[PDB]
Amino acid sequence: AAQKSFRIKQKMAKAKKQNRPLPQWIRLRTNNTIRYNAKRRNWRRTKMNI
Amino acid sequence: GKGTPSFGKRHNKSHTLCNRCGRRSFHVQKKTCSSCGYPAAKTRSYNWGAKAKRRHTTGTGRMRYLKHVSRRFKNGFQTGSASK
Amino acid sequence: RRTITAADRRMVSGVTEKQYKKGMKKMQQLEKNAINTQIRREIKRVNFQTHYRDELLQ
Amino acid sequence: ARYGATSTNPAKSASARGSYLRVSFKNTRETAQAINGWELTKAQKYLEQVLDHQRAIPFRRFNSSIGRTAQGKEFGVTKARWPAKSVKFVQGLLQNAAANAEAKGLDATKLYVSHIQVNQAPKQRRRTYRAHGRINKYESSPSHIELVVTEKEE
Amino acid sequence: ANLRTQKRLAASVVGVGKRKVWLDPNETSEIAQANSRNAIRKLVKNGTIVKKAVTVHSKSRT
RNA sequence: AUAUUGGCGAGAGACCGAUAGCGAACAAGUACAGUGAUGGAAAGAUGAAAAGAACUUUGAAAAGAGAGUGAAAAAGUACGUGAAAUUGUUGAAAGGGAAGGGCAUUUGAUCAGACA
RNA sequence: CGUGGAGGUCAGUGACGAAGCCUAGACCGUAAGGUCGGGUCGAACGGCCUCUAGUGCAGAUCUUGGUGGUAGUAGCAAAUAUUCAAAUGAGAACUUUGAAGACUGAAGUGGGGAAAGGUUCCACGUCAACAGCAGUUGGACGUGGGUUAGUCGAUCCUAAGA
RNA sequence: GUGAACAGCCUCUAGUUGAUAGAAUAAUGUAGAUAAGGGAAGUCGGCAAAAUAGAUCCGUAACUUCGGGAUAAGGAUUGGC
RNA sequence: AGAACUGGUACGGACAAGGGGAAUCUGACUGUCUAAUUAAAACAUAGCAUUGCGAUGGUCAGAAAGUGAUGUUGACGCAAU
RNA sequence: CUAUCUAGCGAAACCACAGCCAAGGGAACGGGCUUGGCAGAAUCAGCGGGGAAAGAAGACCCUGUUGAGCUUGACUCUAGU
Ligand SMILES: [Zn+2]
Repeated sequence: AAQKSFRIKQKMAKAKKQNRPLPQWIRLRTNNTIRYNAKRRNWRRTKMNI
Repeated sequence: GKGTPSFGKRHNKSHTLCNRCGRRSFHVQKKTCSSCGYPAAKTRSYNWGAKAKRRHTTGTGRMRYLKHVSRRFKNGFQTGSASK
Repeated sequence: RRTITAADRRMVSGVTEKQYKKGMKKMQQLEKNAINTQIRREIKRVNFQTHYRDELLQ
Repeated sequence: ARYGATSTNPAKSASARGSYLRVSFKNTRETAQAINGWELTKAQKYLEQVLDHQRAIPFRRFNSSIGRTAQGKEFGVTKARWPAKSVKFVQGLLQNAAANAEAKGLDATKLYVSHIQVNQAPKQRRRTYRAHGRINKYESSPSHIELVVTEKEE
Repeated sequence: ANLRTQKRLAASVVGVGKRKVWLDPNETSEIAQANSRNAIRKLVKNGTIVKKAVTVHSKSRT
């Protein structure tokens, strides 16, 4: 909520910095098997239960 | 209604984050994590939760200190500057 | 004064905007290709309610 | 690219193709079979009349429960429809094919569309939500199209 | 173009509603650069944005 | 002397060979569900080498067609081969409220061995 | 008869193309099945004497995966209601501006907040997917910016209680 | 504003003008309505619907735990200037 | 509150807004319950009556305890019906 | 407002194979068999006879050396006292 706690604002910040796609220069490395970011998250679909 | 109407009223938690396992198990009215009873010194581990032990036992983390012990034993728990 | 943009960072680190557009669209394609399978292999065992009451007696 | 069953000389033919399109396969097949063996000019005049709601498209296989009309009488059938989305993709590929035929050096006056076919494509899935807390699929029927024109002879 | 922002800013500037705000259609190309909120005041003053008057409610009959 | 499905290091198998074998050959106790205890997946292979399609042209663009790389795009990142169900085009044939099947032969196609 | 592996053997086949797959093309056998030609494909595989077994499927309201007829069908009908011109655009029933008609009608379709959610706020660019029609738009895609307290709150007190 | 009234109906400030659309107007339906004469003959049964309805005046029974019944029943009036 | 005058006898003109009466069975009443087939004559209720208990106690709990509820209590009370 | 026609979008139950009747016999009520009547592409809206239509329908009887809830002076025990 608005009147929240720092223990939760921390965990929301982490989720904000995690919510991005994959860097395209990872796909150019040699023995690469990562196509996309399979751990993505958005508020519509999956709630992080904290 | 016991279903769709009575699922609107689910807006106040009973579990919060534990400091010991980091997951939403810390009950608030009784103050006892349901995965590793936090105020209690012993972590919950029952032999019937044999899968649950896999998820929380040794190896499942970093092993900051422990993973150098086999290295330090192989050499004799030794000391000092190496060599020339 | 703004001597930096994310496009410029990724240009410095290899990828051009053409490469970025194409590789992005492929990563979008694959997500949908997988979501297809998750919606495909689920419709079977998703309506398997444990306690349906069947509102029909008389 | 490998195309379907084509009995023509490749030198007097020009090809086109459209893959992974989000039209209905069932309507596009009828739209495609309504112009097989035709000349490009008459086909392009016909497909525009359709959008103007004249000279309908006959529905012959995928025709169950649809409505009847009077623009089927020039084909014998009494069931027909005016599928704009399919018509538009088909017009695009006819354009592309005529361009390719021009670039290969063929005369548009006497081209005819020899081999046209549509295929099924991979579905695209969504959920619809029914009564009693159950899900069912709601998915499209996309289509590949491939097309060949070639110039007439004896 | 799209002036859905400029309308909102005009309201908040003028101190009036989003529905009493008139953007000149012949100056979309001028308004669309008014991203700022000073550049809305400049236009209000030029007359390219206008505050419309109250939809009258009259008390003569009562 | 004895025990040892755990831990560390090693050596091997008439074992499994990606619906198998540990649940996991892959960012697997991961994603995800659930208030919680707990539950718990799927997913391997281009090619020797990206040489991952310069350039032209139609299209608003995706793309298409040529061109090109390659031993091979009947390998084009939806990529080893690429079955079947199911489907489209072409060709052959048949068809009065089913179809299929057994015995016998005509007609059409096809094969034969040629005793050369 | 057939299958996966094991021991021997044919100094076995094979990149001049192994296996696999397709073949109303052929031969052998009562049959299980074997053999050949062609097409495709690209790296290992068979015959004989024996050993061994996680060894042969039409079924189990079988398991997993995939797919169909139904079927371009049922249907996308609650919440009084949309219309004109221009602009942008490849493209406008649905975007934007203006003009008109209307509604909520102050126990509101307003303005703010508690829980809860977590950056959904705002801007620029953008429309493959989503918005069960469409889409140039968007709570979506991508990139960034953004929350300023001696006085508001927590913090402090105790309640039922732990 | 009406009105006893935060009712219902209409408007001001603010907000929205969102819910897939066009054409046509068969049957059967959903929701809403009307109906000759008769008036529950229908039906398990007056289910459903209709009638009444506000305010002022008059008048209001049995019975009663004397407090009620009771808006009993039943009659009349209602505008504008 | 009253009187004239007036109108296609209209006028709480839209909205809004009770159908009434005579008798029986039953429960006294207001109230509560079968969330998602039973709202009732069932449950509760005040009222009446009984029973136990004068604290080293009556009723009840706990695995046990230097342990507990009634009890911050004391028969005009607690407990059980 | 739907249905109906059109543009776009676009599922599901169910499905041995499938779908014209009469009589016969038969697991005693045939879509298929037998003997007959007949039989001409492809079809639209409706319909509710049939498909012994479909479904996580209701109860009725029985068996089981299968159970569970509850009661009692069933059998065997037990906390407490
Ligand atoms: Zn914990």
